[PDB]
Amino acid sequence: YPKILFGLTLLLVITAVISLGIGRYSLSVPQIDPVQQQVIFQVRLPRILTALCVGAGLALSGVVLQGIFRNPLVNPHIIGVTSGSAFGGTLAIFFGFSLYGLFTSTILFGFGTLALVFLFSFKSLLMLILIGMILSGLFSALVSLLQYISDTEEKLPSIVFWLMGSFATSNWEKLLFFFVPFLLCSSILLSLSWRLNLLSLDEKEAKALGVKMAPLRWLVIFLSGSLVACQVAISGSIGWVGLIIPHLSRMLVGANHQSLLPCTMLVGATYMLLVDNVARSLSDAEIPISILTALIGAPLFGVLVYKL
Amino acid sequence: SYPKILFGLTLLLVITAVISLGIGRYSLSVQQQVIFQVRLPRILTALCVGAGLALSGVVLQGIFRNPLVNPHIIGVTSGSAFGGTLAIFFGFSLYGLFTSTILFGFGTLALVFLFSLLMLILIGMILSGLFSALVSLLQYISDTEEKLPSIVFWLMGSFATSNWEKLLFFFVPFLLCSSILLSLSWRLNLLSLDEKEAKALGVKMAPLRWLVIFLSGSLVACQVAISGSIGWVGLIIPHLSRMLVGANHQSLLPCTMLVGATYMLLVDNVARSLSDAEIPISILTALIGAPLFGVLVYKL
Amino acid sequence: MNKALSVENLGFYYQAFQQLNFDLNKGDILAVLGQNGCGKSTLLDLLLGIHRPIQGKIEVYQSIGFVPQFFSSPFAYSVLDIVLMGRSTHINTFAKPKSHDYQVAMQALDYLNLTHLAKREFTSLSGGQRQLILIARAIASECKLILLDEPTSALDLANQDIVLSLLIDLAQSQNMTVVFTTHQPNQVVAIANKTLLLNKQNFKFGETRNILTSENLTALFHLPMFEQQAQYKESFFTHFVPLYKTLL
Amino acid sequence: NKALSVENLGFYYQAENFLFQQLNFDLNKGDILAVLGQNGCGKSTLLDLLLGIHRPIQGKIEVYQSIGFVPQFFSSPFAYSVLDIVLMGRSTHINTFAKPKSHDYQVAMQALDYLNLTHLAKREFTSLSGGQRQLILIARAIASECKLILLDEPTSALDLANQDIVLSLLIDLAQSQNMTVVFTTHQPNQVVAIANKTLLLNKQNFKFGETRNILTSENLTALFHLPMFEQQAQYKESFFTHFVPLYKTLL
Repeated sequence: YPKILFGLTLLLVITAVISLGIGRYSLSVPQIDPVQQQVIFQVRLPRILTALCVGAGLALSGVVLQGIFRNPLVNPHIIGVTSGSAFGGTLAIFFGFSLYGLFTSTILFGFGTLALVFLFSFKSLLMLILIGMILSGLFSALVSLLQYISDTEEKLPSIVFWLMGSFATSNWEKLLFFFVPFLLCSSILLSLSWRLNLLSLDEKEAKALGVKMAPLRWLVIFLSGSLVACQVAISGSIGWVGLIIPHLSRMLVGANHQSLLPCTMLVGATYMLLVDNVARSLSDAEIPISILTALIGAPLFGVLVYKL
Repeated sequence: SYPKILFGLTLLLVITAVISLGIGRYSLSVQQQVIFQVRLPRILTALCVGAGLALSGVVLQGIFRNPLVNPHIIGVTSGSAFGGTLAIFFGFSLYGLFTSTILFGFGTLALVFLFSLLMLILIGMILSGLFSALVSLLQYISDTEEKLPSIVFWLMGSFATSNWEKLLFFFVPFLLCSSILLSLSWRLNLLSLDEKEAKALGVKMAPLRWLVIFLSGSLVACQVAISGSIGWVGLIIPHLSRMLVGANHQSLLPCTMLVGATYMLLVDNVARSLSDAEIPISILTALIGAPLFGVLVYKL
Repeated sequence: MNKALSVENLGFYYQAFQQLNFDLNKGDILAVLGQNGCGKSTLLDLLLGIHRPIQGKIEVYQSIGFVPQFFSSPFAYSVLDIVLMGRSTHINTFAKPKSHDYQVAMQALDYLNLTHLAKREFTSLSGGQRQLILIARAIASECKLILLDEPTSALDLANQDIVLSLLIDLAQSQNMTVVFTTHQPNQVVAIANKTLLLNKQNFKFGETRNILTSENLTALFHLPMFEQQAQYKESFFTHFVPLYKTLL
Repeated sequence: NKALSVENLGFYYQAENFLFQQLNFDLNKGDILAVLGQNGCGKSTLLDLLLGIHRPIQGKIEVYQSIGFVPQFFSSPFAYSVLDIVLMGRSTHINTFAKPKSHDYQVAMQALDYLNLTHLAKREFTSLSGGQRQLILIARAIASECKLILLDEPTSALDLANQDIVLSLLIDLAQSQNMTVVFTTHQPNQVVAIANKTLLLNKQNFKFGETRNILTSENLTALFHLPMFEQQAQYKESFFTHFVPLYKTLL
């Protein structure tokens, strides 16, 4: 086990360093100025760490949600928080809000969605999926409404491209904004590492074992949704991550969550970074990373399924 | 009584059609107003499209033995969306759009076929993902002043630009596909059987299943081709129809077509009456549809 | 001919029984006795033709009807909808059922005295009624050889009793041949004149009077099986009881 | 001393739409109670009530010993290992945000050892047979260190040899480890084999008491709606009783 974690936490660094060797004013042979040094500290490094934490975050969210719903085909989008956040950001863009206004709006409707799912939940697992499905429909329709009634000259293109998400405009201000919730949520979730195994228990056994299913599920849903809301706030809509990463991780360290969470976080971080510095390499222009996670993810998903 | 239900529904369909003439610029009484040559083709388009989407939904739910399935789990709507997007990007003609949409729609079916129940869903999920990625790409690498908004608004289904050309183009496949499915009405019940009984009952599951998949897929591709992406219809209508005439597909299909036609015309009228801004119908089927799905799941 | 089916040197595996031989005559009741996952289920698949035999061959001389243990559908089909599916081979691919099809389906319900359930939702029935309706579906298909997968396993005793009496009646007065899987030796005693003991190791075919013994069952079940002749008011019959250590 | 008490209990069972009333019975340490009934008779609700998932319409339930539960099956799309499943039984011995300690692994291991299944610890739960799976589920309840163990249909889906192992195990838990056992079943021979107390559930009606007082031809015949008769037998000098259902076709 430790041998696997140490290995994954190795690629993470190796790929991070190698990242410095891509783009304008980069490196080429230095196995680890004055311009290079500034490009690294103010531009490159910020994006590298942002991809790493966002990859770890979306993967984390995917794996814990898969445990809650006892289904490997679940992703951090079934609770409808991604659509809620997408709408929050879209709305902020539509009214020409400020950067901080976008963050608050994105998180506000992101948490707001979780709250709605909770309220309608109290007024089963399948039911949460249905409720979140309803909210996603509502939010994606409102998003469509806004872009339809928005100026096609400047307003529209902004809404459209933000919904694609990328790390092209990542900076130290955003990284630190997301990093706080990220470190918070990931810590609690990691401390509940073992208890997550109890999410697979059935009602009767859970009660006998003193497991408080309801409170536990919601604590995880909230932390899981908080990560995604904050992630969307600083990088837009990114998909096809939480689905395949936990699977690859279970191929490496097994099903016990106590070992799965840390492993999925590490594999997710490296995977996102690899994809992000491909969005740069691939072309002269910045292709939104959402296009790449889908073009890489989907086929990879097939390959992973193919090998039953 | 089954017959009574069908009459009531058909009547309601017509009442809805007339009330439809009392909305808009040159309405009717609650000669210079012969706009019925821009409206009638629209009433007819909404009816046929509603019926066709509902039909695809119910037959797919039968194939997958799941009531939460809709015409978009096989990936045909995504492929079609891409085909029509690829056409706008290259400024094809109206017919170039039709042929491209349909071509990629059919093609997606072929791929799902080649790559081969849960597996079909996973395959359709992959294809749906690639195509969405492609639509996003072409959308990102195009003029944001002419092509971008043109792609974006074609994608979100609408009856705004409905004319006899489109209607008659859709009606042919619509009538052809509906007829075959209706003649397989009772046989659809058999898709609910398990391997052993199917074998005993001499049912050729594979052939039948693919025939239905292609017919419902063809129906959607042609629908997208003339009205864009419209959702939240094939998912709720079969359930409502189910509450009316039951599970037997022989009577479920025609009821579903009638309920779907009237529902679409009904939603269109809500659109036209709420504003003259031509809000795309896809926005309304979701705003009305999602919560309606909720009340439905909340049961009766 | 008096034969209903015959199997010769049958051998099969899914990925990895062998030399299996037996034949049935019309009107016979065959019980394939065994425990879960020990072959009996796969045997039925072979008799239906769902899978090609790796070795040997199977010959069926009568129209076959099949009865699964359960019928699950999220759709609320009625009893009649379910029985009518049995008319499948009498209705062309693009045709609809005709009057005759409803008459035969109704005739099958009449025979089981379950006609009053015709408009009921299948899922609202008890397990016993559901099992009987699935037998009616096979009957409506007009098969002469009926194969049943664990027809009594999930039913309560009174319904198991109804099924057992029905199977013997199908064979004795409706000219049918019956093959059913089971793990209950006393039910084989009750209605089967022939039995096939299936183990993931070996097997034995023959008349029930010769094959159903404490020795064979003890060997088949891996637990001592007690055989006793029980009597019930002038009526005497053989009965087996598994000898659990705690029972002794 | 008392292990469990059920007084004037009344509850509804949706499935069969029937209301049970004034149910009474108590169990002491070391008792083995069999709840005999047929498919969907209220066993589900009964167990739910004993574990307190929900409150009953009338009556009270008091449990005096730590309670453990064993479902008939454990279904999970995840490749959990035997140890992973048993360890979950340490749930109440680990704090919410804590990790299991060496002691927790110790108890789980001795639970497996007690059942002679140590050589299964690393195996993938779903790769085991039905009998081993059921035994592993009893182990996880054991690792929880409960004194009152409730089992839902522990033998119904197992082959005969494994049902035998389970019956012997339950007797050993009650007689040697002073545990109290409650299991559901539809098999009267298994009831006379190991249960000193039995509860018969028949359409809103029931009967509780000493097994020999309850397991009679008359009570079973009324419960099964088929004639059932007690039969005596002797196998190699060992006397025993069992019950035989009288199928019309046996005649």
